[PDB]
Formats: sequence, C-alpha cells, structure tokens
Amino acid sequence: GFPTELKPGTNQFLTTDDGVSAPILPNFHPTPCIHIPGEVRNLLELCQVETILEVNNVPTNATSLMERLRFPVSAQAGKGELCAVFRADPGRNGPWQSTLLGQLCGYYTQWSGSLEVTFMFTGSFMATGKMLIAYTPPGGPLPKDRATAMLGTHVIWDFGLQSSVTLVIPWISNTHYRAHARDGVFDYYTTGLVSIWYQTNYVVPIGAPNTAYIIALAAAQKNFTMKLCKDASDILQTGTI
Amino acid sequence: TINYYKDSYAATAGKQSLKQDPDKFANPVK
Amino acid sequence: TINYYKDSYAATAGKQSLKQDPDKFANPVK
Amino acid sequence: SDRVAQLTIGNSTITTQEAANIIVGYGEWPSYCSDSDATAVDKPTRPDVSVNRFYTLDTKLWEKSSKGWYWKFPDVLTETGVFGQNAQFHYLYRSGFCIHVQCNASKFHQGALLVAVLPEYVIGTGADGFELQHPYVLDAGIPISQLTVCPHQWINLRTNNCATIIVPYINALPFDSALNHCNFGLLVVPISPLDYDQGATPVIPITITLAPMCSEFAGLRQAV
Amino acid sequence: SDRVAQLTIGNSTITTQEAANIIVGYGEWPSYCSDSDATAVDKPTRPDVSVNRFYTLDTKLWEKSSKGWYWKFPDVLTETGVFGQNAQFHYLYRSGFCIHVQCNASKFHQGALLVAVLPEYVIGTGADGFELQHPYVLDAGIPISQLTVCPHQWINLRTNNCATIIVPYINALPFDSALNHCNFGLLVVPISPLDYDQGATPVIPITITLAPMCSEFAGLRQAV
Amino acid sequence: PAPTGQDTQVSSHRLDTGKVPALQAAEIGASSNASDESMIETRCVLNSHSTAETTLDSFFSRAGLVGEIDLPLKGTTNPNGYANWDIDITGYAQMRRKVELFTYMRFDAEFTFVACTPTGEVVPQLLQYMFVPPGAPKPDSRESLAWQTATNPSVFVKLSDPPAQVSVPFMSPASAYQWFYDGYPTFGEHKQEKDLEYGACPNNMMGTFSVRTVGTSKSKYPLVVRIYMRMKHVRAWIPRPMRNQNYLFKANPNYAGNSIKPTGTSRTAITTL
Amino acid sequence: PAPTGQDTQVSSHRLDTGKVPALQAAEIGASSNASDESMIETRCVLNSHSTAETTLDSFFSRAGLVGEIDLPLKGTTNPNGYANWDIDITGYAQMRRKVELFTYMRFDAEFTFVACTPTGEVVPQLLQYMFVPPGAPKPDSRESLAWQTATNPSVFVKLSDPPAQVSVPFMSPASAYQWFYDGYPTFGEHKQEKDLEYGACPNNMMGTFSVRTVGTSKSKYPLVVRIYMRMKHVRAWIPRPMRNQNYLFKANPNYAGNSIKPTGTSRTAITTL
Ligand SMILES: CCCCCCCCCCCCC/C=C\[C@H](O)[C@H](N)CO
Ligand SMILES: CCCCCCCCCCCCC/C=C\[C@H](O)[C@H](N)CO
Repeated sequence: GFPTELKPGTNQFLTTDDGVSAPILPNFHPTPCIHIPGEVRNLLELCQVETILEVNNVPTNATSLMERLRFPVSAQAGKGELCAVFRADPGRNGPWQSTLLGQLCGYYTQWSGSLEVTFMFTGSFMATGKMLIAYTPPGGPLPKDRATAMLGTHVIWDFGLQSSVTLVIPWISNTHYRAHARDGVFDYYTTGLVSIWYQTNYVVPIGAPNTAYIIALAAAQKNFTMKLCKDASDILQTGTI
Repeated sequence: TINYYKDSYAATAGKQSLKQDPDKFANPVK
Repeated sequence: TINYYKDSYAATAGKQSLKQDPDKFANPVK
Repeated sequence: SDRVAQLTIGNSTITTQEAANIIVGYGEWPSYCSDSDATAVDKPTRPDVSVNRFYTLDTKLWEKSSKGWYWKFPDVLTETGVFGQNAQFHYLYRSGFCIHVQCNASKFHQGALLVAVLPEYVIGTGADGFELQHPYVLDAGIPISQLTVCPHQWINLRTNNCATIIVPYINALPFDSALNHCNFGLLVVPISPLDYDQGATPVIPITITLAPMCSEFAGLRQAV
Repeated sequence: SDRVAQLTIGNSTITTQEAANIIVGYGEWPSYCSDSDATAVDKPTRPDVSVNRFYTLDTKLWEKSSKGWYWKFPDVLTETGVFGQNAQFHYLYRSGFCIHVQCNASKFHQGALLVAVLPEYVIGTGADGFELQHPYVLDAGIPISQLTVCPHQWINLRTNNCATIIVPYINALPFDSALNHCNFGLLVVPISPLDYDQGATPVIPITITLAPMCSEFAGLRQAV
Repeated sequence: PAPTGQDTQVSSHRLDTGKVPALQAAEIGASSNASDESMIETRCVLNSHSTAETTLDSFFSRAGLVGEIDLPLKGTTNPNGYANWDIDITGYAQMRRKVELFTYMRFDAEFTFVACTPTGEVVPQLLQYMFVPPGAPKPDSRESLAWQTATNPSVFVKLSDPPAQVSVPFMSPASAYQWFYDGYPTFGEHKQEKDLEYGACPNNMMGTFSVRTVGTSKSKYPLVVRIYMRMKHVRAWIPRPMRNQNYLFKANPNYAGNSIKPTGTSRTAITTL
Repeated sequence: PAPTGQDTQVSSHRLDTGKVPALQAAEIGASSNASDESMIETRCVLNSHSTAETTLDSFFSRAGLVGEIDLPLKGTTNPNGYANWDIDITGYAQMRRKVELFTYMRFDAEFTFVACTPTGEVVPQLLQYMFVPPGAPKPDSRESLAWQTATNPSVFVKLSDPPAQVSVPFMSPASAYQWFYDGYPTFGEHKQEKDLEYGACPNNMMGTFSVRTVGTSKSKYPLVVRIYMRMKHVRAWIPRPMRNQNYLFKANPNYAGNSIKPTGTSRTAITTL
C-alpha cells in the first residue's frame, strides 16, 4: 500500500497529549442537560471572590483553632505602636495559605496581577479610631517605626459608618511574571511586606468594651493571570484510602 | 476538533471560547 | 460508510435510517 | 436608600430599618420548570398563596462561647403548614427559597456572624437545627475561611441586624423527593465573639424566618 | 349512544357499560366566584388537580328489608385526602360536586332505587352515612313521593346499574365554612324491594363515588 | 469576552469630598470595586497576557491514576487469575482533590491501561478487559461463561504492545455527576443500617471492570494493571471550598477527629515575620 | 419517521357519554390505542430521547465467540497438528439466543481469530487458516497436498502479530439464512434414519474451516484458536418468541423434559409481594 515511515516518537503514552480514540458504545446519546444555576467557565472567575485571611496564625491547639481568623485591637499610649505584619506573597506558605486564591495559585507556577486586601472592623458603635496600612516594596526591610513605614504606598483608615476599607497592592515588579517565592535563592520574587500602625488611638467611652477585632479578606484584581499548570505541593493521604 | 469516527464523543478536546462572568459570584447584589 | 477496497461488502456498518412501522405487528386488523 | 426594607409575599410581611441590601443567589431568580426540562406526564399542582409565605421556625440564644448552628432544607418545613401536608402527599417537589435572619442588640454590644448557604452539605463524623462540634472544619473537613465563595452575608452589630438571601432551585434533576434529599444547608457561625460589660442585657436571641417561592408538586399518593 | 360512559377528572377514571345519561342539577355547570359576587379581600387558592378527583367512601349492603341511607356534604370528605387537609386549614370554602352511585346485579334479580339530592336537609326527631328510621316521611315530616322535584335518578336493575348527578354550589353566600354547614344531603331509598330465588348470589353491595369540581379556599389559619 | 487581562488607564490625584472609592461595607456580601487607578497614581499599561490556560478543559484534560489491580501467583487477593473492580474515582488524593472543587460535572473520558510485572519487566502475555454495566452477569472465575462478551464491550491486548486506550461517553441517568449527595437512596426508616448508605448516590455507580488472563490453566507471571483517566468536554457548576484534612474512606468526607490540623503554617508572634 | 420518542399534549377532564377510550376488546387481537392524555390529566412534555441505539445494526454489530479449536501436543483430539471445523453459529448460548429471535436474516460478517497457548502465553509460531467451500478437497494431515490453496482463500499469520481478521460476504443460495426449517432435505420415505436429518437445511451449510501449523515435523507448543464473529448490514424478518429452557444439542430445539422450569422467579402468595 502507501509507503510510510516511523518517526522516533512512537508507542509512548504522554499524559498531556490530546488524541483520538475508538469509542466503546456505537450510536449512544447522552441524557439531555437541563439548566442548572451557577456555572463556572474559567478558574479566574472565582479567583476574584474575597475570602478570610489568617493574619493571626499564632495558635495551634485544637480548642483555639478558630482564633486564627482575627487579630485584636485596643487602646494604647498613643505612640504609634505596631499591630501586625506579614508578607504579601500569595504562593509562599504563610497567612495566604488559608484563602481560595492561595490554594488555587498552588496549581500554577507563575502569576501576575494586582491583589487587594479588605479590613472590616467589628467593634462597638461608640468606639472610634484611625489606622495606617503601609505596603513596602521589595528591597526595604521591615519598618522599625511608623515614620519609616509611611514612605511607601499607604492608606489611612477611619472608623465610622462605613466599616470596611480596601488596601490595593499594585503590581510593582521588574519581570513580567513572578514564580512562587521561597526561602533561599527564590527570594528573588518576593513581593514585599504589609504593616498596620496605630494612627491616633482607640477611643471608647465608659460602659463599652475595651477590646475589638478586625477581619481581613483578600482577593485579586481584574488583571490577574496564571500559567504553566503544575501539581500541588500537598498530598492529602497517608497510605491506602 | 479532529474526528475520525462516527461518534462525536471520540474527538479531541479542541479550543474553547474565552468568556468570563465574574459578577455571578463576586457581585450577586440585587 | 467508509471503504478502501473495490468491494462494497468490506465497508463499515454506517448509520441506518430511523423509520418504524409499529402497526405491522400491533394493529394488523383489516 | 438601602437601609429600610419591606418584604411581603402571600399573607405575611417583614419590615426592617437597618438592612444590608439583598443577595440573589448565583444571580438567578426562582422560576418554574420549563416544558423542555420536564419529564413527568402528569400535570403538577401549584398551590401558590397557600404555601408561599413566611414561617418562623425557632429561636436560638447567642452566648459568649457559642460555636454555631446549621439547618437543612427543605427538611425543616415538612411538618409545618400546608407546605408540610403537600410534601407528604406528593412524591415530586421543587421550589425556591427566601431566607431572613434576625438578630438585634444595642449600641454597646459587639460581634459578628457569618450567614451562608452551602448546597449539598454532606456531614462527616429536624426543624430545631443542630450545633456544630468542630466549626473550624465545618464538621466536613473543609476550612471555614473559604466559605465566602458561597452566597453569604454578614451581621455586624454596629452596622445592621439582618441578612437576606434568595436561593433558586439547585439540583441536577427537574423534580426530586422532599423526604429523602436535602438540597442545601444554612450556616450561622459567630466569627467575632459577643462581648459586653456587666449591667447590659445579656440575652441576644437569634430567630430564623423563611418562605418558599414558586412551589410545585406532583405524584399524588397516600400520606407517608 | 347513551349506554356506555367514561368520566375522567384529575388522575382518576370511571367507566360503565350500562348508563342512564347524565343529570345536570338545575341546568347549571359549576363555576368560580365572579369578581362582583366576592366579598373577601384576600386572593383565594385553587389547588386544582390535587383536590378534584374521584374518592370512594364506603360500601353498604342491600337487603330484602332495608330502609335507606343518606349522607351529608361536604362533611364526608373533611378527613380524606388533600381536600380534607385544606378544609381544616382554611375558613372559607366553595366547590361543586359530581356524584356517582354504583350497584349491579344479575338478570334474575329485581328492585329499584331512588337517588336524589336535597339541599339543606334539616333532620328532625361522618363519612359512613346514616340509616333512615321513618323513610316514608324522610325523617323530617315531608312525604317521599314528592322527592322527584329535586335532581334525581333511578337505578332499575333490569335497565341500568349506575346514576350520575352534577350539582353546582348551592347557598346564599359566595363563601362558607365547611365544618359548620352542610350544603346538601344525598338520599338512596329502595322503593321496590330486592327479590331473588334461593341459589343466586345474595350479596348486592352499593358503593358511592364522588369528586369535587372547581374548589376554592381562603382565610388561612391553624388547623382546627 | 475576556481574551486577555485588563489594561490600566492613566490617573492623577483627586481631592474632592463626597466620592469615596476606598471606604466600603463588606457586610453586604459583594467583593470590592476600587481599582488601581482609583487609589494611587498610575500610568498606561497595555496588558496582553493570555487567559487560555485557566479554562476548565485546560485544567482537567490531564491524565491521572485512579485504579490499581493485582493478579499475584501466590497470595489471598486474586489467586485465580481474574479480578473485579467497581468503577470509582475517589481512590486517590491528587485527582480527588482536583475534581471535588465543584459539585456537578459533565464530561467524557479517555481511559488508558498500563500493564507490567511487579518488578517492571514486560513479558509476553494476553489479557481481556471487560466492561460490565450494572445488571450484567459478573464473571466469577477464569473460565466463566460470561466471558463470551456477546454484548458487553471488551478489549484483547498483549503486554508487549503499547498500552490500550478507549473513549468513554457520559452514561449517567441524571444531568450530571455529583460528588456530594445530602440524603439517602431509599424510602426506608433510616434506623441504623441505612446510615451506611448515607450519601450513596445510585447515579454515580456506572458499573464494573473485569480483567483476566486468556487461558485455561494458571499463568506463569504475576501481573499488575494501572488505570489512568483523562477528562474532556468538561462543564462544572457550583464551586465549593477545597479539602483541608486527610482522607480516610472512599466516598466519605470522614476525617480524623483527634488529629486536627490548621490549613497552613504557623509562626511564633503576630508582630514578627 | 421516528427519530425521537413521542411528546405529550395537554389534556383536561372529560365527562361525556358514548366515547369510551378505556374499555377495549382484546379478543380482536390488536394492541391498545388509549394514551396517557386520554385517561389521566397530563401536561405538555417535549420528548427528545433518541431511538438510534435500538436499530438492528446497533444491536447486532458486536463481536461474540462462536468457535474453539484445540491443537494439543499429547491427546486424542488433534494430535497431528491439523484440525477441521464446520462453520456453525449455534455452538454458544449468548450469541445463539440473540440471533434466534428472528426467523430469516441477511448479513455480512467480520471474523477475527485470536490464537495463544493454553496458559495464555504468546510464542513465535506460524499457522495457516484455510476456508474450504462445500465440495472442495478437505485436508487430512499436516502435509496434505490440498494445502497449496490454489483457489481457496487462505491466511498466513504469526502468534506474535495482532489477531488476523477478514470480511465475509453473503453466500447463501437462498434469499436469507434461516435458523428453523420445518421439513426434511430429501424426497425419501422418512422411516427412522431420515429423522436425524429433520431440520437439516442445506442452505446453511457454508463450508469448512481448516487450520495447521506450517511445517514438516511436529511443533513445540500446544495452541488454541478462538473465532469471533461480528454482523453488519443486517436485515431481519418474522420475529418469534425467545428461548426459555437450556440448550442441549447444536441445530436442535431439544430440551430436558424431566427438568422443566418457569420463565421467571416465584413467590409464595399472590396477595403478598
Ligand atoms: C474497556 C472498558 C473500560 C471502560 C470503563 C470506564 C467507563 C466508566 C467510567 C466512569 C467515569 C467516571 C464517573 C463515575 C462515577 C464517579 O466517578 C464515582 N462513582 C464517584 O462516586
Ligand atoms: C479465512 C477464512 C475464514 C472465513 C470463514 C467464514 C465464512 C462463512 C461464515 C458463515 C456465516 C454464518 C452463516 C452460517 C450458517 C449458519 O450460521 C449456521 N450453519 C446455522 O445452521
């Protein structure tokens, strides 16, 4: 018949290949598909939904595992005290590991885009105060005081009727994409740091609680993209199931 | 899609259509 | 039907035509 | 303008003066089964006014050390009202739901709740609801921090005192039985614990109200 | 052509091969309450298929010395089916009725029945019916010979074996309660006594079947 | 449409009262809407990054292990040269965690079977893979009469040949597969025994997989078969939060209650990295 | 035409005398005509279920076992390395029950031969399958002169190669094959001996199948050959009731008279499930 030749790529089973195979059921018609609400057409559609961030990931015991979702705030001596810090690296293990964005990003090697962190105040109605949230780009170490942190991009948050403010972390980088950061050589892709400072005080009249809590929600902007699919770093089994 | 048989479910995956509706889950407010 | 030879009986089964005459066996009444 | 609200359906009415708008689940209002989706051959019954109204279920107390509660739908209403009677007299059932959660306190209290709806809530190891044992993992091995991906709202005691969610019919079949399948479960978890100083009122009840919308039944038989 | 008959409504069907046509009570088919007749302000519920179907009540035996039986409407159905459940969950009620009486025997039996409907049957001195004590005066001081002025039919064992009557809503009010007022009563009296010779089957049961038509309910409350 | 990421428009400083993009009310339940060009001073950037790698087909059309069958010479599992395996996907964690992100899926499949000796060596031997739909006669031995495969699909292949593969349609009576089923499959009273059927969805039981070595007497080599699965024409609905703790049983969300662990890593203090 | 199932039209209640869809007279011999929309109250349903899987081609175009040949080293069946097998389909129950639903069939065929050792191992060996039409010289040994296959079709193949397959036309002198023949094939007197030819239809005897191992001396391995058959371009006529009892002999409807069994299962009482 027709003379052919075989190239040195035959008989190999490649997992990611797209190929044609012989069907097992000739002339088969599946069940019709009715309309079911809530269809996903892209993993990026649900990469922009805010989820609770675990900034206060100090405790570990079983009975206090719920305390990791908020961090406390109270009255001080008005000297610009520090509240909490963390690293703004979605793929690196840390506070971001508790969000849907953090879990999904583990399936993709490289990402690019702007993030967004929202803080909500859950105190009494008569408690007022202001806070400063600062984002230090790469190169600068952790700020030692407020007057050093105010140099980078920052936003001043005022308590009031509107109880939520959003700090947008703009995409500032040297490369078009960033790989996942880790300790050692791969610190080249570190995004920076986030700090929260007392602005004036936490003022409260008589007969009202002295301690309040803040809840932080994180998500991604409209230019967030990921590529180069890989497998996750965590396996949820310890043998046969 | 490339197909060599009489059944449509034996073809390749092909290229989908790039459409997004982020407002379905992020902004469901009336 | 797909054929590669000179004989029609070596081809594939192909797709038939969907026709039914249920009245031949169920309602044969004159 | 989205601070006062009135919701009326059937012969019941709900008013609130501190609202947080209305969340429509997955951006789709409830509707009836179209002629192309149907599979039954018998004409269904639509009682309309007699089963689409607000029902009040039970009251649960909020304490400084509470864990959380969850309910199941439509298991709660099978012994309540004409909706209950029709559910046991018919085999196929479909409907939507409008859910309203009420919890109010003074200006000197503080705390926050997480109201969410999770379809097909399989629980690992009635109308009064149950109390969670391991709220961190939702009693099913999934973290609670990602619950916001589901239709949800918050009850912040300094901002509002109510939450409203509208959920259409969610299932892979046009009709299903109401006595063997629970489409979704409602969750109410205190994320920020309640706090107040001695002398204030220490009872902060939580009450649940809900109303079926666009109900349908088919397959009449004896009551089971 | 008026010898075979099939009546279907809802999800039940009745067939008979020896009929005596159909009597429409007072020459008016049942209908709904017009907008000018209504007095309520709340929209009523019309379950339609779930309450308009044939129900079988009970069986009574015909003996050579029987007196007669009578039933009351709609008192019989208040504990049966979705019609019963809706009756106790609502205050106002209206509907029509289609009534079918069955009694069959062989060719060697003889006897005749008088099936009639008498509105507002006040009795002088449930679903199983009662037995008359003085059938000549209808237990109310009126002669039975003039009963034919009411919608009626006959069951002659040599001609037919069934009787059909269609009765609209009869009352002076557009709506009324189903637990305190009985619109009409059905009467079945043997005028010509049953007779047969020894050796034939001596059991000649009588069974009653009926079906509400164009029902309506209003005034929802708790079940009473 | 969304073929690429969004651009960034030039912005300047703004000092005006009444319009506040920054302040929000997260109690409503909707994500933010403030953008980069509304809280800092930005430039013009023309984004041309493709978003075609994050589609459902691009994320699920990759092969993964779902099955394992052992045919030993001496042992207790399958010493007769035949095996029966019920079709389940929940047997392995990597694929299960991926597929459990959603609630309803509708897809075709492409199955690939790789066979070799336990040591990895390849020997000349013949087999027969038989697909047994629910309600069909299941074989009980190596020479069972049901192996005539008069109607059920079957495949004959040798070890020395490249691994065999077939294409599979969507065979569910429902409109989609569901990995979670909050209910029971029977109208019973659910006293205690039915609780072992909690979540057992009959719409997911697709059949049985049967394998044997074609022959009358016992073979001469121990054999192992590995089943790999790939998805195509995928649709998904209603995403749910991802898994946190370890898996214990197939088709069960059970977890070890005594050993509960946080989602991520931990540090010593909140004011120190 | 009937590409999909029928729909259902909206119906309402009817109370009128003279027209009775429900009552029937089955003594006539025709099936019913009352539909759903004429005995209960129905809604509008748009049916779109395909009926393409129930066609004759869709039901018969599946391979099945019909033959078995043994070529042992030591034994009494075929110790000379050659075998003769008359072409018959009635040798196995699964295919026979399927094909016996009808009386006349007309179809082509696709035959596939699978060969291996009795233990399932594959060894390098050469064979020759020869089709012997009726009236041709049948071989009697391994080195028979008739193996020159001057006119008869023949196939040379090795065990290590994929199984060989051929396409087969319709070779009957009649207009169709018949699995039942109520009569005798000769004009004789039918005293007793002819009764062994009762039902023997000459129109179904299509020939002989011959197999040998190409060589002069005896081979070194025992071999087994399996013949699989698949139908295409199928036409059928005059369906008949399906088989009930076990099979006893090829091309014979004989059954065990002492052990007669009901078609289905049995219960204790008629008023209890
Ligand atoms: C040569 C025959 C082999 C073909 C056998 C495979 C066909 C059937 C595969 C089913 C596809 C996956 C869907 C199955 C159901 C669910 O995954 C699980 N039961 C989860 O409960
Ligand atoms: C390479 C040569 C092999 C080809 C040999 C097969 C060709 C003939 C097959 C006949 C097809 C089936 C029809 C035969 C007749 C009936 O099935 C039986 N005799 C029933 O009595």
